[PDB]
Amino acid sequence: GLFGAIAGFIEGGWTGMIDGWYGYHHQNEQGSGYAADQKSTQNAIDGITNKVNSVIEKMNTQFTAVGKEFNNLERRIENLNKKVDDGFLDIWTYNAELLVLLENERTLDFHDSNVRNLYEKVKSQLKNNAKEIGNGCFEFYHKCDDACMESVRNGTYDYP
Amino acid sequence: GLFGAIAGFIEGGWTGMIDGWYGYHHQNEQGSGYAADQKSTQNAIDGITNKVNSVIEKMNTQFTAVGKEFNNLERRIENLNKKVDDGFLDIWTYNAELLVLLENERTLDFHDSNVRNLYEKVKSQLKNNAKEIGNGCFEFYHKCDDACMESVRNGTYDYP
Amino acid sequence: GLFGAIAGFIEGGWTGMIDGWYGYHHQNEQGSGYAADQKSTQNAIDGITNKVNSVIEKMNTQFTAVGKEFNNLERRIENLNKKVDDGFLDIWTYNAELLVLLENERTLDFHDSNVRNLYEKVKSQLKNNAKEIGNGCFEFYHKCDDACMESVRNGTYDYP
Amino acid sequence: DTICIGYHANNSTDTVDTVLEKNVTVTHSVNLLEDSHNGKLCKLKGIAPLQLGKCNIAGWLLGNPECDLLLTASSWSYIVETSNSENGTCYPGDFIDYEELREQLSSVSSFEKFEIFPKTSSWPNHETTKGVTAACSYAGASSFYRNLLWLTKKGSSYPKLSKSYVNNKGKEVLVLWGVHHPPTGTDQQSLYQNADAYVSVGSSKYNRRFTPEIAARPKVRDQAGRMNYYWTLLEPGDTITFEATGNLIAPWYAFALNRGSGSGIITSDAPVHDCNTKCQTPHGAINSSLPFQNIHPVTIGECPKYVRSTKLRMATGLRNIPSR
Amino acid sequence: DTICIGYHANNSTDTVDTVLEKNVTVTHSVNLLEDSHNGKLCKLKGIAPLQLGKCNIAGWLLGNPECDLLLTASSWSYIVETSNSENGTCYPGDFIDYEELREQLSSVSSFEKFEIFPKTSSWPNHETTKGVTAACSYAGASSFYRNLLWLTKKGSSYPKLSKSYVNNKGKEVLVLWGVHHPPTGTDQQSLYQNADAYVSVGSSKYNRRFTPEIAARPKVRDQAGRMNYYWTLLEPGDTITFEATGNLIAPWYAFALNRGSGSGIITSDAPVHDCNTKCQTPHGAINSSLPFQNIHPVTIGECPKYVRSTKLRMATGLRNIPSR
Amino acid sequence: DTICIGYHANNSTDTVDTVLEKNVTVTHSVNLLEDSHNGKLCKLKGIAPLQLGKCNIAGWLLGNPECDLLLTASSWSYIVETSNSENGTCYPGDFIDYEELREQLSSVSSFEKFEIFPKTSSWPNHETTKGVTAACSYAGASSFYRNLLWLTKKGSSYPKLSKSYVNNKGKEVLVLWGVHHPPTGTDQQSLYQNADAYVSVGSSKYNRRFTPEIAARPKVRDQAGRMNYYWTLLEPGDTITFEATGNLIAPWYAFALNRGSGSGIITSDAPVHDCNTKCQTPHGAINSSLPFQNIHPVTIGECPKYVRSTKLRMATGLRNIPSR
Ligand SMILES: CC(=O)N[C@H]1[C@H](O[C@@H]2[C@@H](O)[C@H](O)O[C@H](CO)[C@@H]2O)O[C@H](CO)[C@@H](OC2O[C@H](CO[C@]3(C(=O)O)C[C@H](O)[C@@H](NC(C)=O)[C@H]([C@H](O)[C@H](O)CO)O3)[C@H](O)[C@H](O)[C@H]2O)[C@@H]1O
Ligand SMILES: CC(=O)N[C@@H]1[C@@H](O)[C@H](O)[C@@H](CO)O[C@H]1O
Ligand SMILES: CC(=O)N[C@@H]1[C@@H](O)[C@H](O)[C@@H](CO)O[C@H]1O
Ligand SMILES: CC(=O)N[C@@H]1[C@@H](O)[C@H](O)[C@@H](CO)O[C@H]1O
Ligand SMILES: CC(=O)N[C@@H]1[C@@H](O)[C@H](O)[C@@H](CO)O[C@H]1O
Ligand SMILES: CC(=O)N[C@@H]1[C@@H](O)[C@H](O)[C@@H](CO)O[C@H]1O
Ligand SMILES: CC(=O)N[C@@H]1[C@@H](O)[C@H](O)[C@@H](CO)O[C@H]1O
Ligand SMILES: CC(=O)N[C@@H]1[C@@H](O)[C@H](O)[C@@H](CO)O[C@H]1O
Ligand SMILES: CC(=O)N[C@@H]1[C@@H](O)[C@H](O)[C@@H](CO)O[C@H]1O
Ligand SMILES: CC(=O)N[C@@H]1[C@@H](O)[C@H](O)[C@@H](CO)O[C@H]1O
Ligand SMILES: CC(=O)N[C@@H]1[C@@H](O)[C@H](O)[C@@H](CO)O[C@H]1O
Ligand SMILES: CC(=O)N[C@@H]1[C@@H](O)[C@H](O)[C@@H](CO)O[C@H]1O
Repeated sequence: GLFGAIAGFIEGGWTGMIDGWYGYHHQNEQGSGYAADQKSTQNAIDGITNKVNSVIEKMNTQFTAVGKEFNNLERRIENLNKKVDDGFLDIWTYNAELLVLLENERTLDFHDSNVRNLYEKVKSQLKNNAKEIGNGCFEFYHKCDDACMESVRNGTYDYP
Repeated sequence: GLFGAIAGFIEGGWTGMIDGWYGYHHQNEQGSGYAADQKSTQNAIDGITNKVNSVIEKMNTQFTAVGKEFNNLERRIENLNKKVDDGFLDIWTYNAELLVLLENERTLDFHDSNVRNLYEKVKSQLKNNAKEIGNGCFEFYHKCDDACMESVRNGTYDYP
Repeated sequence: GLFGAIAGFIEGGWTGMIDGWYGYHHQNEQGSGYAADQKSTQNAIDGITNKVNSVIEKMNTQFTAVGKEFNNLERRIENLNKKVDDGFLDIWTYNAELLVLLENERTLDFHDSNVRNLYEKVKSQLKNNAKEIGNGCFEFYHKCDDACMESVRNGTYDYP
Repeated sequence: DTICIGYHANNSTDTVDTVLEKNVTVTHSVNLLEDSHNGKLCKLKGIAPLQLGKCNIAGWLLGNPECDLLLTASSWSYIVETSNSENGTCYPGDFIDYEELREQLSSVSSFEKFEIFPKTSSWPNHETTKGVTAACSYAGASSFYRNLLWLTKKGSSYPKLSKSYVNNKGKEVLVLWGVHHPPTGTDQQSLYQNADAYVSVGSSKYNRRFTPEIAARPKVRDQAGRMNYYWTLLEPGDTITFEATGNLIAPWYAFALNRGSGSGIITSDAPVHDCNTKCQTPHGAINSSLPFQNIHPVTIGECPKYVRSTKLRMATGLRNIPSR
Repeated sequence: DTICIGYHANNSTDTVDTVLEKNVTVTHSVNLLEDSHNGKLCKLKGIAPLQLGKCNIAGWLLGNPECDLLLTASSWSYIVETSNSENGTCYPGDFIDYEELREQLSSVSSFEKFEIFPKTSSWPNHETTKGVTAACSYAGASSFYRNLLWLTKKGSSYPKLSKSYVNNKGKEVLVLWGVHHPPTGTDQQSLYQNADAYVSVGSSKYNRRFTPEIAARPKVRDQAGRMNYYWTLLEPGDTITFEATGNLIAPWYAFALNRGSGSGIITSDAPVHDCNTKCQTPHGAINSSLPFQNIHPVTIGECPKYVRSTKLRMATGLRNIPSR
Repeated sequence: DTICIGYHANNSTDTVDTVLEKNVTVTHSVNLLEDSHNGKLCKLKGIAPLQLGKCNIAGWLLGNPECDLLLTASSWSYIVETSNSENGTCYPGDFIDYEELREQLSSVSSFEKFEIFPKTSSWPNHETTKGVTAACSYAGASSFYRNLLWLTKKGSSYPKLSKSYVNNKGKEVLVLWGVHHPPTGTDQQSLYQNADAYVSVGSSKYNRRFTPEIAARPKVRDQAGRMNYYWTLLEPGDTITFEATGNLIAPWYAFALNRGSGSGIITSDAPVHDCNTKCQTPHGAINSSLPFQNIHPVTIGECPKYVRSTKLRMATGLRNIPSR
């Protein structure tokens, strides 16, 4: 995507990871495993939730009202009414259709950004203690256990 | 731009490269040359095309209809009609004008993104076999021929 | 944000720096100090200014006009009028509300982008003469004076 | 050992359209478009619609002899008419400002039908029976409207009538009446005697006079005469005064009213139910909180914006790439 | 040995406006705004517009003596009037519900002018000649409307007339007629004898009566009298019945109709051509598939949204930096 | 030795809403929503509103005896009415096409009140005094409208009157008059003698006839009679001709006009001032150049789009994280 992470340098997703949207794999001497990054996943959810509520909540709900009834000598007003109704129809359709399209592009790019920022937040934490392989993987030089793994995904790690 | 690549760290464009939007130069012992990156250029074109079709196709084409005719004792309805027409006018102008502006900003940023992602896709392929000079150039440590050049722009290269 | 710089790897802002939006600290043997990056700060202001003028200037200002007056046997037209006015109201509210929201997200991301691009512009200038610490700080290996500092924030530096 | 950064994927097959790409599978999404209806005509704002069965607003107001069952109402949020709603103006003629009245009555609170000018009582000196017609026929026999009285002459003598009503209801009173225009001057006499008659209705805000438009016309429902119906809303405290020398289809029943804010009529064959809804369409109620619906442009209530879209699915999750 | 990443540039000078920056040169772009018209009044939906020349809808319908050429139509998609279209109601008076008629006739399918009440035949007992006037003058001489007949008295005697027509056309029949209101009671006699006349028109859904409004008024086209024109649409199978004792400007010609869905009238001096178009403006046709046009708010057809912009150019390529 | 990259922060507490996050503090912002009004009814386009005080458009036009002060106007951009503006049609009756007239007069350039048919002069052969009533009472005494003359019979004799006026003003002339409908045939005689009267008004584009609608009705302002008022716009060069045999409430004063483009009426109690504005609302003027306002939907002038928002604050600076 716009940030080239999702379907990018990290080619695929994990059906394995199910506690959140972004997270870490990790393969230790005491086993492999998936863990979601709770911080970013929540931030994302709060954002997407807010995004949806804006699009839904901001609509000034109509307040009763139909269309009208005209006799055979009221064709001109009848058609004015129709022009009004069709007018609103064309505007709402176009704006609805385009809004969703933009919002969507933005949303997917949002997620792409969150993945990339997570990758770079790990990269700049490990520095020269890990090797950048690819597909979002760091291989450690110092062989680190489940306690250290949790420091990394927890943001504490430490050892430039 | 937003990704700082076009008119950024890659200062200018190539009138030389004419098979696509993004691509590689390359200077070998067997000659200089331009080549477009087919993969990304197509991806981009399919995107921009879809973008343009959304903006044009989604418009719910009116379906016949004029303005109306009123006599000298129908000034109030005449003006209501005018209010309707002028109303639609202000809305369509404003939305048209701003839509194009946003779409345009997005589009140029899209291309900026695609250039950057191409640069970083090459960078993370060559690793310590090339030197990052600037203006989007890598200088090889291992002096590589037209066969290797094609592996790089082809995504195969290989030799961390 | 989308570029993970502001409130990101650069955790906070500087009340100290007051000549612009983005800029450099710097701690030399001849004193600490803040300096704004004039080039980018201006570019940004021209942009944000243009952004605001678009949103304000593009509005096709109404051109006189009220609502109308109907008697007790003109309820249907009265309500048509109301449907028109309420119709424009719902459209304008929704589009106003969402426009500002989008524009704002975009604007903050714009600033986030400008900060990141500035950081990376410095990073790829210092190369292996400085150490990437974090919080947007480079620590020099060659201990450089107020003359060199100005070459860096001026874009000249030089010494891969 | 080794740590990797990565993103969620799953068995989802939801697809959303983006501006650069159509049909993208995403891990999660929400729908913004309401495209399902209820199948039923529901209550609007706690209250139920008025149903008229085989009658339309005119027949029900005038008391067409076929609307003897729906003499049942008390307060409604909107009116429903059906495909099988043709019993209305049975004696051919024009109902004046009919669409307006239909508009006004579309919602109502306290609604009483009452006997304004009692039949056997109000009209001495005139012939209250024999005011019937094959056009408005009941159970085969000739009859008339239940709410209107066809006053004819009494032994070759139609004395100028002056009946008046005062509105002590503390609400509006809807009063209807008609004027009969015979086909030829010959019937004008056998019916109302006075060759040159007039009907005059007067209140505070209502002063119109009507006059017999005698002429030759095609027979509608085997009738060459015509009957124009007129209504008016009498304000609390006001007086309406009928003064006529013939051609008067006088009020017999009137209505008491508290008009509603502003509803409308919906024409549908869908069944009314005891259910509730904030948005009502002709095909059914729309349980709606989403911003857009593509079910019907005509509507009553707090309704999503009608749209011509098929799909307005908004991505919440990320691009779903299970690469299984 | 080296390799560089980079982007396309070219000789393009297209400029687009972005939100942060005005006037940016880009390598490629498309236009979203239609700002060019055709110059010609074109066919709408395969069919051509009705042209009326120097006559307006009224004159052409009534048969003003100047509209003897455009007695040529068969089906039209919309009507065109020009700056030089003033021949209409030549005898001064009001055309009732004129804008409405103009609206209804704006598109039509099968359109026949026919002779409803033949001149030398239908009106015995009355004077069919001498029903002419200098106001409606032809080739210098006094004449009248070609579609209407000015029935006057016959040897001081105007016997109540009762002429009726049945619609066996299987389509609507547009019937026009007029009622003459003389300037003074003196002319009312030399013209229609019966001092107290009336004209009455009746069908299934039409019952109006008209009465001579004798009064003193300024002379319009040197005429102190006035003539009100009336129309009506007779439904297939129906009967219309004219009954009058004077003042009747009877039908002579009527029209058969299939009314169109819903078009309009456009007033322009542009030349009609044999070309086709989905969007028609007053200045010319708009070959349009783009979402917006800035040529004219009033329009007929499937037309781009009218907009006040000058430029709606949308970038498709990238920032063009040829660096010369 | 170190150099650092970073961003501005400050003491700002401005907050804007973004799509992913509500209530974000930013260093700088602009407001896009006008939510403040002026408190005063201002000048629109250089010109001031017409004020009517305790009279409404009808009373001021007809010359209700209470509107003797506001006989002061010359040109106005729009009209203002207040809560205390009930002096209008004092003799009960209907003002024809009233809302339309109000609409037409909403803005005017050159406006002269003049004496069209002088009272002591134009009406010989008729009784010009005694045309007063307790309904339109002045200083306790019975009086009448200042611009209309109640012509009554002169010694049991009302000779057909034929007064005409030619428009040499080189602008439109608004002419009003009324027709009196007595309560009973008894008053029709003591007032206008001729039992069967008529009033007739005729110009180039205006020919209507009126006739006494005698009937029994409730008393409004202690009056059983009614008086319908009629107006018309006479074009420069035209002639209007009043011909009546009773029931005529003749013109005495008329108006000369250049009608305005298209304004409206605003009903407010706010004080008029000498200030200027491009956008006027009922509560006060709106100094407005911003695209949106949330002050009032009804408006007159070049006005921001009315909106139901509370806050439309647009971020210009960056996220303000002072890290103090
Ligand atoms: C007033 C009347 O009853 N007219 C009918 C007429 O009757 C005549 C008498 O008027 C006359 O002097 O003497 C002869 C006998 O020598 C008759 O009694 O007769 C004609 C011809 O048959 C009739 O015409 C037609 O009647 C149909 C309608 O008849 C009714 C109805 O069913 O609606 C009868 C009903 O009784 C009557 N209503 C009242 C209240 O007296 C109405 C009413 O007359 C009309 O509604 C008025 O417009 O008529 C129908 O019109 C049919 O097509 C036609 O042949 C006269 O109606
Ligand atoms: C969430 C939390 O409390 N963080 C701690 C972290 O500080 C610590 O480094 C690690 C043990 O290695 O365990 C984590 O759970
Ligand atoms: C698409 C294409 O050009 N195919 C080439 C292939 O023939 C070659 O073996 C390899 C590098 O040697 O790069 C591949 O992509
Ligand atoms: C009193 C009355 O009008 N009866 C008619 C009946 O004759 C008609 O054929 C039927 C068609 O539905 O509807 C009724 O209204
Ligand atoms: C009682 C009655 O009038 N029956 C009518 C019948 O004459 C007609 O065939 C049909 C046309 O609408 O409607 C029926 O109900
Ligand atoms: C009219 C105006 O504002 N000036 C524009 C300028 O913005 C633009 O850059 C240039 C094209 O290079 O064309 C000028 O006309
Ligand atoms: C008959 C008709 O309606 N045509 C009129 C003509 O009579 C008149 O003399 C002329 C003005 O000079 O304008 C024409 O259009
Ligand atoms: C709380 C705070 O620091 N605000 C001050 C403000 O009061 C003062 O007006 C200005 C000096 O001109 O500087 C601001 O930073
Ligand atoms: C400065 C200001 O507008 N106050 C806001 C308040 O309205 C809001 O509820 C809250 C959101 O967390 O943040 C405060 O700073
Ligand atoms: C003479 C006139 O029409 N003016 C009315 C007056 O009759 C009425 O008593 C009062 C209260 O409604 O308002 C006055 O201004
Ligand atoms: C006695 C009379 O004239 N009736 C009303 C009176 O109830 C009201 O208080 C007054 C206010 O000015 O206006 C009068 O028209
Ligand atoms: C809308 C607002 O409050 N802005 C004020 C306006 O009220 C005032 O009339 C004007 C001075 O003439 O200055 C503006 O800035």
